[PDB]
Amino acid sequence: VRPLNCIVAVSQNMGIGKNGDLPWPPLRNEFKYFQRMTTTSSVEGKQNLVIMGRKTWFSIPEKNRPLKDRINIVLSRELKEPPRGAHFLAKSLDDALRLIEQPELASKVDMVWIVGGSSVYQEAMNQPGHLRLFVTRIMQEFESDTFFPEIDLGKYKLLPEYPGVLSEVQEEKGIKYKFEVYEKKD
Ligand SMILES: NC(=O)C1=CN([C@@H]2O[C@H](COP(=O)(O)OP(=O)(O)OC[C@H]3O[C@@H](n4cnc5c(N)ncnc54)[C@@H](OP(=O)(O)O)[C@@H]3O)[C@@H](O)[C@H]2O)C=CC1
Ligand SMILES: COc1ccccc1/C(C)=C/c1coc2nc(N)nc(N)c12
Repeated sequence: VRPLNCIVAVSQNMGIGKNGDLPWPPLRNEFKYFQRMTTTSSVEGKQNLVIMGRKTWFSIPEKNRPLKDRINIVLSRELKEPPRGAHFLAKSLDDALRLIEQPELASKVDMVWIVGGSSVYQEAMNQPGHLRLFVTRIMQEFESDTFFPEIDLGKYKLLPEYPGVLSEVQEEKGIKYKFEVYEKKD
């Protein structure tokens, strides 16, 4: 509800997204990791919350919306009502972050996850205060529309280990990848 966790999978050249779509074919096992981490609350009774840009929301198949057992926030300057299935609409990241700390909510809500789009990652990453970046390194270049903001290594500490995160190289369909956790405190 207070540290901001961003979670992203990123190609070697920093690619995320191609034509409203991922740069790589379905990595189904990497999705498992995304689901367990964003979903796994640390208090029974409380749900984790996800915040995403509007194009990311409509890029999720409708049969998977909202992301289940998580409170779903959509950001949009043009929508007036939440998208069907979304729990909240907010007009800026700041609105979203203020809502989450409200007494009525903060107590239904445990961890806050930024799950994308480029725009939402950039902004989260200009937040002062405690940030974590859960970065899937896809060890391979893929042709991309959009890209992930530079990870300033003076600002972000690579955690050597992190609870429940396995550090060995993984592979699925000939695509190698690994899980990293970065941290910017304060
Ligand atoms: N590799 C990965 O792990 C991930 C990749 N993706 C990919 O990333 C790409 C999507 O990125 P992108 O194009 O940036 O899409 P976004 O999901 O960030 O959507 C951008 C839109 O979200 C709203 N928005 C963004 N920032 C704000 C803000 N600060 N306040 C209010 N509203 C905001 C929009 O609303 P409006 O037009 O309604 O005002 C803006 O047009 C796709 O290719 C997708 O597949 C997505 C998640 C993860
Ligand atoms: C448009 O994509 C999706 C389609 C269906 C369901 C969920 C997602 C999202 C938003 C998938 C992700 C958003 O941030 C992520 N970080 C990592 N490491 N892995 C992921 N799969 C995602």
